[PDB]
Amino acid sequence: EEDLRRRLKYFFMSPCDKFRAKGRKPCKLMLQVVKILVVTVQLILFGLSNQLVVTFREENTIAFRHLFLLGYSDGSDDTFAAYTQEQLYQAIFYAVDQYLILPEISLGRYAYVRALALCQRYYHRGHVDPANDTFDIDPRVVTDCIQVDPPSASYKNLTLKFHKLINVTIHFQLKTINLQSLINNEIPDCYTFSILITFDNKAHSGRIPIRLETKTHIQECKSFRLLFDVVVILTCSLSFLLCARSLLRGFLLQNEFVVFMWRRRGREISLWERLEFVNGWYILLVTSDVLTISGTVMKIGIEAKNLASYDVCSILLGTSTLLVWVGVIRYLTFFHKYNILIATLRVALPSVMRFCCCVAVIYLGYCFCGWIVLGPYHVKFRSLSMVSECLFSLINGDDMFVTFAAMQAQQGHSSLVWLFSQLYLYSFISLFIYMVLSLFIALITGAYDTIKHP
Amino acid sequence: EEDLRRRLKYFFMSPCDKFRAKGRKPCKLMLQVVKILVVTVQLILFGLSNQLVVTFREENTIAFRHLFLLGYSDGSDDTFAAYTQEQLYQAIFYAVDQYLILPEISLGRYAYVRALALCQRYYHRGHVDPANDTFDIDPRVVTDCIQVDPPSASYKNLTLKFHKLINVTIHFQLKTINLQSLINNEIPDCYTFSILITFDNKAHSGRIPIRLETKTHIQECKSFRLLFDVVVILTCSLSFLLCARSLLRGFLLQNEFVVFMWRRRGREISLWERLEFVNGWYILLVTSDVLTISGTVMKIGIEAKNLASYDVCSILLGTSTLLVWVGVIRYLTFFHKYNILIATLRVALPSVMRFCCCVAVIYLGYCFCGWIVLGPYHVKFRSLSMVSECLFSLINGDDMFVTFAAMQAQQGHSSLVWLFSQLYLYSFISLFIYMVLSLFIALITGAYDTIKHP
Amino acid sequence: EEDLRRRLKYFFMSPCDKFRAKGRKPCKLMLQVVKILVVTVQLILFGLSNQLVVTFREENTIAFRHLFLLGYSDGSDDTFAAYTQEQLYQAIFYAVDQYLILPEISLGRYAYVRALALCQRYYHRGHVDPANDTFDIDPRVVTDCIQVDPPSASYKNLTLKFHKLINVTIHFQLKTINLQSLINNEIPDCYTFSILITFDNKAHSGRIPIRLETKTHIQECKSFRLLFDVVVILTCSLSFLLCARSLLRGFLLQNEFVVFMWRRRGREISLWERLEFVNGWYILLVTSDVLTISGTVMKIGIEAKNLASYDVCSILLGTSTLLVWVGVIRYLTFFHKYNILIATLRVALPSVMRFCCCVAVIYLGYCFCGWIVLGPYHVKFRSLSMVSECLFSLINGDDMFVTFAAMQAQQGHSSLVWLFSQLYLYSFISLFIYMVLSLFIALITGAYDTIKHP
Amino acid sequence: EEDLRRRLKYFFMSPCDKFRAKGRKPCKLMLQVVKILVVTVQLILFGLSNQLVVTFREENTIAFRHLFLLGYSDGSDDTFAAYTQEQLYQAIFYAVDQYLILPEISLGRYAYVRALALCQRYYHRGHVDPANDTFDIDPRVVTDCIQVDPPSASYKNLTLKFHKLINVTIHFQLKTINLQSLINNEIPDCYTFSILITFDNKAHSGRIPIRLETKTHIQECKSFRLLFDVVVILTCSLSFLLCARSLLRGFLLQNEFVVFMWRRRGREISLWERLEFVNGWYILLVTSDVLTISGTVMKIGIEAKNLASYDVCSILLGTSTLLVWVGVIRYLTFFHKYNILIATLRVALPSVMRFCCCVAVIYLGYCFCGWIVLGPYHVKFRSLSMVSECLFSLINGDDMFVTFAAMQAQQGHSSLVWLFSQLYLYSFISLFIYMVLSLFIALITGAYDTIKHP
Ligand SMILES: *[C@@H]1O[C@H](CO)[C@@H](O[C@@H]2O[C@H](CO)[C@@H](O)[C@H](O)[C@H]2NC(C)=O)[C@H](O)[C@H]1NC(C)=O
Ligand SMILES: *[C@@H]1O[C@H](CO)[C@@H](O[C@@H]2O[C@H](CO)[C@@H](O)[C@H](O)[C@H]2NC(C)=O)[C@H](O)[C@H]1NC(C)=O
Ligand SMILES: *[C@@H]1O[C@H](CO)[C@@H](O[C@@H]2O[C@H](CO)[C@@H](O)[C@H](O)[C@H]2NC(C)=O)[C@H](O)[C@H]1NC(C)=O
Ligand SMILES: *[C@@H]1O[C@H](CO)[C@@H](O[C@@H]2O[C@H](CO)[C@@H](O)[C@H](O)[C@H]2NC(C)=O)[C@H](O)[C@H]1NC(C)=O
Ligand code: NA
Repeated sequence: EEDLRRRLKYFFMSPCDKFRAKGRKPCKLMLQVVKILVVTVQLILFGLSNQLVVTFREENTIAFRHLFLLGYSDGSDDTFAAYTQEQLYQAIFYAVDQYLILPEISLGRYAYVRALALCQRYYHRGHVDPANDTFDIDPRVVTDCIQVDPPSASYKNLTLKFHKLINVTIHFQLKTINLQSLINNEIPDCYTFSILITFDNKAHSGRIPIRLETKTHIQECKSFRLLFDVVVILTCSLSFLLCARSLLRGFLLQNEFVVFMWRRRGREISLWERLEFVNGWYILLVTSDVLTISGTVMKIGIEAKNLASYDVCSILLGTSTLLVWVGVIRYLTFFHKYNILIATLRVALPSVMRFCCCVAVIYLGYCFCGWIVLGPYHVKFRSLSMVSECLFSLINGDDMFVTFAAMQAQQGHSSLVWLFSQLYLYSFISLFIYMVLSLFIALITGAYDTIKHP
Repeated sequence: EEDLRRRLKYFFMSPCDKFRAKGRKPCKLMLQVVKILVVTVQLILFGLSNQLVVTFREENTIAFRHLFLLGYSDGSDDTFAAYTQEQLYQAIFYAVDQYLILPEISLGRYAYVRALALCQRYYHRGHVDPANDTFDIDPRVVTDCIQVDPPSASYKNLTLKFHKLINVTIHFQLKTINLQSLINNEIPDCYTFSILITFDNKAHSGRIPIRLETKTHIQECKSFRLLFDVVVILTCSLSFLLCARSLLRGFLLQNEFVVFMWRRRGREISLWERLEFVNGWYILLVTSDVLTISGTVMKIGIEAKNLASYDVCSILLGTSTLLVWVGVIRYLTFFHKYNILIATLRVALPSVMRFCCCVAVIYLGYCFCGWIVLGPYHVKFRSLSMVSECLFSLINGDDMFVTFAAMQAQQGHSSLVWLFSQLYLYSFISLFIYMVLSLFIALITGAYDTIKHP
Repeated sequence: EEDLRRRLKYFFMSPCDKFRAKGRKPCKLMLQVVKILVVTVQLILFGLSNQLVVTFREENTIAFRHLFLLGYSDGSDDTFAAYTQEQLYQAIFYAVDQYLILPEISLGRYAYVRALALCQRYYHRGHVDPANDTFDIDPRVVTDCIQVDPPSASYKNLTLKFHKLINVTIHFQLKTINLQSLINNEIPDCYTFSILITFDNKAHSGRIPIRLETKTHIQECKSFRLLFDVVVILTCSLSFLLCARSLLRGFLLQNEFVVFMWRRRGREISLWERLEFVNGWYILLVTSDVLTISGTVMKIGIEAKNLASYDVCSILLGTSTLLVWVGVIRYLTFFHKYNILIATLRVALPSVMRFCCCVAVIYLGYCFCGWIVLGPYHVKFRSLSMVSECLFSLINGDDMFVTFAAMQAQQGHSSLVWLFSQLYLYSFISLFIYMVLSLFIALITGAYDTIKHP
Repeated sequence: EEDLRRRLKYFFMSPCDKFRAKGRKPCKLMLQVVKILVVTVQLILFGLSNQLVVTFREENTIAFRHLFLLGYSDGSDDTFAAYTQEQLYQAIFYAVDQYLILPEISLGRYAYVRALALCQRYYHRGHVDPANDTFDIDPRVVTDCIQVDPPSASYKNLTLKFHKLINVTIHFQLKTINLQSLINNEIPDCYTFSILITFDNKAHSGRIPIRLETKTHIQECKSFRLLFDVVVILTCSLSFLLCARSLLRGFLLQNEFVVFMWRRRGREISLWERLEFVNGWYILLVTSDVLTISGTVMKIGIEAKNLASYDVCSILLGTSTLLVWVGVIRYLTFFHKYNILIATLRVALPSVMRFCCCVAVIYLGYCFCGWIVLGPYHVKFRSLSMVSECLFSLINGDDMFVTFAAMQAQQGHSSLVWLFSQLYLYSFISLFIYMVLSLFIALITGAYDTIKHP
């Protein structure tokens, strides 16, 4: 078949060779430049909206913490607590008293929403007695709510139950108007902050942490976006059909190649020669194509009705734009100078992934060994996730002297954990910097030397 | 002997070759997968207990420091001291006054244990007189204890002896009940905190540091563990007998090989050919086997009676689990692609250990040179351990600009230590990053090239 | 042409060969040593002036912040704000009251300049009402200035408009005399500080930041420089004519080489053989020559009349001195041992720049992916510039554990961004340290091996 | 000459070959093991004395800062200053009032030494007038001392001259007794602290920094060392004569080799063959030998009379011990496996030192370019030393994100320095990590490959 050879001349032909031979063929290549530009501009333009929204969220939450938390200096979100009995009464009474006089205090136009509800939660049959070691506990949790309305004995005389206490929560809402939007020449977005001050007594340890949490329900008051957002799906869908048409030809031209080796007696050639016939780049491009058109329909559903679930939308558009940019490495491999550079990973990957298991095992071994031993006597090694972040930080070198000095300052309780800590940390750091990183260098150099000489 | 050749065909045979030839042989290999799973699950399940115990320890100790230490802001454990005469009286009197009214203050159910005992320790014949330089010192240390019982002149009128003073210690106990255990659906663990507030006057320098230390005596109040903890020793002992049986065959089949070369006149072959006959992996597996069965019997002795010595138990189980995971590199070397990767250290180790001595000497030389010279004029170089941690941190690069700026900010006392500090630090950092790390890279690359071509 | 061959013997001849053959030829080489010394001494002598000027600027600005800002502890320039209504009145009234009694307070000789003007700016028709969601806004900004003269009702009774407020600015000037100049034995420089205290209400979020800014107008009161500053331009201009004369010979001797290959039928030789004939070092030297003579005329215009625009002057002299020092690598390549070392980049540059695009794309991909996703739930990833600085810091390893712990401490809002953060950060750090840095090492080693064997 | 060949057989013979041939020759080698042990034990034993001395110095200096400085919280040595007029009067009056009542306040036995002298220094003819710009200055500095004797108008009514003020210094002495020495079972060391509180008004900027400095005059009150300190000089002198005897033989056996090539007509062989005949290790050993015997005589002169100049003594003993440890690399090169490892630097050094100049030039170029440009607008780049420490810290990677964020937070004054800062820092970091470190790796690998194959 002299035509099918001429097809395979044209199937493996680069478009540069095809342009200098045929001409008038940008029909595939113009899309994959437009699609890069259209997706990334859509990403940046959407990414500048969340700067204004999140900074107007964060500044209002800080301005709530100075108004409703007693004695709050900044940079102390974690080590802020109430320890005696009177500090908890003062922290509650200050919050409600700073709520009731809010227009004569604050600096924004914080209106009210019809309001405040105080509630404590205590065990039903609580009986704790360390002198006699007697317990008789019903674990049913009963609440005791107090209603407070804004414009003392309706609110005061609130006696807590410190011998059985779980949470004391304060819940109220505030409504305000973004005034920056008129400077940005648009229709405003009236927000609704939902504040939940939490006094936690979960561990029953006499250390009650205090924290404040907000939540916004964005809504309009009493088109460069939507025209562009149908362009980003029209381009991407047109590429989704045009690329799938090419893989459809790839499967069918593969299929009449499998036909010949039953007539030429090619002994039913296995997975190797048929992997050298289907492009792999269109796989990455089509799995970019699904994610962009999913995320933009999601974004239409965001701005229309539900201004909350930015999570799935952002995690799809960012991963789509990540996969589209790597699809420009497609263009570079048509040159005979880049073609050495891109072919350095196709031979190393079935060896460097073989070595990555041998590193991941030993790394996981030092994770389990370090976490149980240096769990109690150290602060960087509490949970297994935090051990994994600490040991992976120490490899490139982030925080060595802090991990050493935190061990030396207390020396554990006895000298056996300190003498173990010296051998543990020195052997682990000396292993992965010298003998393991070096092995990785040797593998990539040998894989490059395999590509260079032929 | 045609049978002994057929034994050596079967002795060096991989189990993959043995399964594809014989079949029905998982009898060795099923243990070393079960033993990985059983040990590590036992480790994680024991490792989650100490999270609840240690966090209930640490939160109660912080809640003691806010209640009994005068003017304690957090993050100031080391630079907390008493300097004048009245600050020490106020720091003692505040601690006892905050002890006597403890139920009307604290937030836990801290009961008392029959109580408080104040005691100061002073030299018998103390005579310090810098005007006349006269000393007449009996170094016998006499205590002066005060008994305080909880429900002023029994406690007040406590005049210290500031011209001869060693320690002022306050000792008392508190008993409480963990209430988190009922949420975790079990029998509680009544703790007993033992508090020792220490006012140290050891160096006699007018800087008395203040610190608080606790100690717990865990005891029950007035079975997924123990069934699993006999599985972890039954599996490991069965592997301890089954592996030792294999090394017993290895020594005996070695022994009748030594017999032949006295009849074949093999001239009493030395240590090389007989090292190529005994496996080394069973050595690591059997020294895992001793440590697991020692640590779990230790853990039974922990939870039954003595809830204190977690040190030896944790340092054995963690090291055992460390050696079991590295024993999965055993499995990878049966493939002819991993067999290049694992053979990169067998030839480098009698050369990279030859180079590790040449690095450890020069490193130790900069330790002794830096510690005496930059001892006084610098804060990172106090003890020799702290010099070793600082110089080893600077190699990968942790804290360079802090070590430079601490030198520049004072410039020592004169410019000779600063001009020495610049030459010391620049020559040391430039030595081990460029010329020494590079040598390590060259050694591993040459060792890989020795394995690759044959 | 036997003479033109003898010219090309002399044109490519090194001056070391030319000195050992001819002698009495330093006429080119003495300039390029003098020009290094003259430029760098001019740089250091100018660079020591700005130490005295800027430290006398910074110390006076700190001394203004302690005098005019209410409750200012150092290291808190960013988290200094006013949150309630009364804190803003106290922060304004404290600043003007500390202005009027300034000679009986301060420690310098701060005189007055005829003075203080307070001004607030508010919207004309401001109507914000979150209860009814009604707005009727004229965005014209009207000021309301108050005049205050130094030696209460002229200044007091200043009622702000908190429901429509943009800026409250305080502007005044202070004149002082540098007394360090008499110790430095010269004519003094009377400064004029121009202070602008700013109360910003741009975002309308109830968080008003406070900051103080100064500006100096240096002027003399009521010659080693200028003699040296004409030497630095006389030397550099003489090199500017002497080097351009050599490139003029280079173009003309190239031109009569292009003539021959039309008579010898050399087929109009392209860009390669004619690039091996023009020196590239004189290009760097002449673009040093333009920048030095531009910056020093600029510096004359600075010290004569306009003591403000140090920006263009410094950015030209520093870049000129940067290009002059690299012009000493010119001297080293005449030796046959350095000639291997300098020839390691001429062959790698059309391959390592080919690889730098393949790294810059993937790096830019992780920038766009990380910024939108971890924008809201993280503080290091606010703007795209700050993402680029954070991801480039993590490659060599700067701040890994802070970026991990800031993610773990809040876990976002839900676990999907945390589970995305672990995969994002681990894949990105493992990519550029192991597989990409290693590729760079392999390229430079192969480029050196290309130069070494021939 | 068959004997001189037999000498050269014995001259280049290793002692291992000489022991297995001759025997009873430890006469050279026993010294160089004893000398390592004797010097380092002398170093450690002297190095443990300065821990007790310097910590008794530092704790007393901190205890002075809490007693004599008004409002001193720790960690604030640099940002502690007095800004108004009344803060300087209160800082002086608090220091003298806390001096006069010192036994009823402090916790040590601080006696007095006959005492306190207050003194201020002001210009004689001071005339500063920014309204009229008139100056008439006599730079002669006149002091005004006040005498204060310990057991108000003798001390009060101290009117400063704020319009001409240089320093206000307070000087007094305190004597105490180290009581730790009786616990260490010895004769005590009565110290004499010399305190100099300094109020600096050098820059005349209205920011007066405050700092306290002490100085000790150690003296005894009203032998494992000295026996060992003559051993360390007896051993080292005996090696100083025994090694110089060997180099004396080396010069003389070289001399009768130069004789032969005038009779054999060897054409007066140059520096190469005569460098392959003199050992280089005895040069390092003899320059260790001078420094040890100098430093220990210095140490005798320290402990006898002058307990001050620890500078020259420590900087000689530390450098001597540095050179003695590297002299154990001498021993390793006798083995034919280490002999490849030690020979990796003899061929690289006349090439890696050729490359170190090409790096030091470009590094110095970025130092001069960065210091003038980013001098004013940045805090890490003030002096040229601090630029060199900052740029050298950024290469291995220490403090990248702090240097980037300090630039971004202010953006200079205008955007031109910020746009210059991005290009400066990115080009410099990308240059030395990728292209320059990689070049270093290639040089050491090629130098190892030159040694490996022959
Ligand atoms: C305070 O404690 C109560 C429990 O006593 C919490 O109520 C639980 O809330 C979670 C939702 O996060 C539910 O799944 C549980 O079923 C609730 N338990 C009960 C008994 O209601 C309450 O959420 C806590 N407060 C805060 C702010 O977390
Ligand atoms: C306070 O100082 C006394 C000594 O004056 C300490 O008592 C010593 O304690 C250790 C145990 O750690 C014993 O080995 C010594 O023999 C004890 N000496 C005497 C004289 O009793 C006491 O422990 C110190 N206080 C604290 C809390 O450490
Ligand atoms: C306070 O806000 C006003 C605007 O209400 C600022 O005035 C603007 O200043 C910039 C110059 O930086 C001009 O380009 C604008 O046209 C000005 N707008 C108006 C309405 O005048 C003022 O600069 C702000 N104060 C400070 C200190 O920045
Ligand atoms: C306070 O300032 C005076 C100068 O007014 C300093 O006196 C100088 O001290 C140095 C020694 O360090 C001498 O070289 C100078 O000659 C002295 N000058 C005069 C005029 O006496 C004094 O040292 C400063 N105080 C401190 C603590 O440094
Ligand atoms: Na750091």
